[PDB]
Amino acid sequence: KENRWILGSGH
Amino acid sequence: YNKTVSINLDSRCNASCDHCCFSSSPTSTTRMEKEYIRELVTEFAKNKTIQVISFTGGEVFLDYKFLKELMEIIKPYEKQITLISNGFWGLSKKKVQEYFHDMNSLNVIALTISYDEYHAPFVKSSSIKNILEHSRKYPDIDISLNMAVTKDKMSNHILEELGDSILGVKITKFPMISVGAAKTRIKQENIHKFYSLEDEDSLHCPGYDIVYHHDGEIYPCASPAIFETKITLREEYNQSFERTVEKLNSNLLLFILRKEGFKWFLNILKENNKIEEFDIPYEFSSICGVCGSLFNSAEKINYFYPYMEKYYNENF
Ligand SMILES: Nc1ncnc2c1ncn2[C@@H]1O[C@H](CSCC[C@H](N)C(=O)O)[C@@H](O)[C@H]1O
Ligand code: SF4
Ligand code: SF4
Repeated sequence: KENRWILGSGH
Repeated sequence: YNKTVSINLDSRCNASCDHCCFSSSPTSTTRMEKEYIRELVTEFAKNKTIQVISFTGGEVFLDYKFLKELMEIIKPYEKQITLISNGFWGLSKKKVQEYFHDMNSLNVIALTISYDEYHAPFVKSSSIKNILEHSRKYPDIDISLNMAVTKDKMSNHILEELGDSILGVKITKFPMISVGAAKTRIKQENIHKFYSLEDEDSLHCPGYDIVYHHDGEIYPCASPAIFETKITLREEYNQSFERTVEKLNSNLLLFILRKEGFKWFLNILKENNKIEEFDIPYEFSSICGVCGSLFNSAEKINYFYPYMEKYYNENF
């Protein structure tokens, strides 16, 4: 998702 | 928007990708002071509402001792951590073993690895494979592979050369945001265009996510496009997270953007014949591309002020 583009995110 | 927070640790990177939204390189000097970052991390760890702290850059593993020290400040408070990296450190399997052991003992719930044709001149394919393969031993860490692509560089061979190391890994190929090095080093004809000024009913921001950026400012999201805008949530050097959240929730521009979408701002520019004057692009790779072009100067933001004031008096 765009709002968390430059970040690691859980599935 | 107070359950997650991100810190951009530094603009310094071992790579110098031609698309980089921050133009990161080994000689990049933009960063917040280390002691200031220790204080932000301590505050976020002590905060009762924050559940997830994310680190980004730049390359966060470049100064690993400082990253591990920040992860250790958070440890007694049991907050979840996410990391994103170019995986340069994957060159050594022993180094990979050490870092996965640390991430697992420091509540790192997600690791995103970026690899594509733009990252390839700086990191070997084998380094990425080492990280992807060892991650199988840590099923509680959600692993992702992010690939930034253009029409001339679609990363079709990168994926084949990664072999079976990508099995079970979530892969997302995404287009470029025309910011930073992508503005001058990539031909605009090579950036995919999925949206136009006419399909405005699809231009809605996916949601806010607070980022304390390496330029010392605070942004309402982590999209590459936001960092070129003048939308900041910082009003002073020592600002609490409660104040940051209060400002995000009382920002009239961001409230109007969330409730009405980009078409509210685009229709004002069309009505007043300011599309050419503001250099609004006709086509774009994503919804964030409109965002950047509407608000990437103080003149542009201020321009909307009387219309936002009228909206506030009419509604509320
Ligand atoms: N102009 C741009 N458009 C789209 N994605 C971009 C971009 N500039 C950088 N990115 C992506 O933003 C993500 C975080 S960049 C910082 C983290 C790290 N150096 C890394 O490379 O992962 C990376 O996946 C990168 O490819
Ligand atoms: S995209 Fe990531 S690895 Fe490439 S220059 Fe930017 S910060 Fe460094
Ligand atoms: S750049 Fe704009 S549209 Fe994209 S995530 Fe950030 S606030 Fe939302």
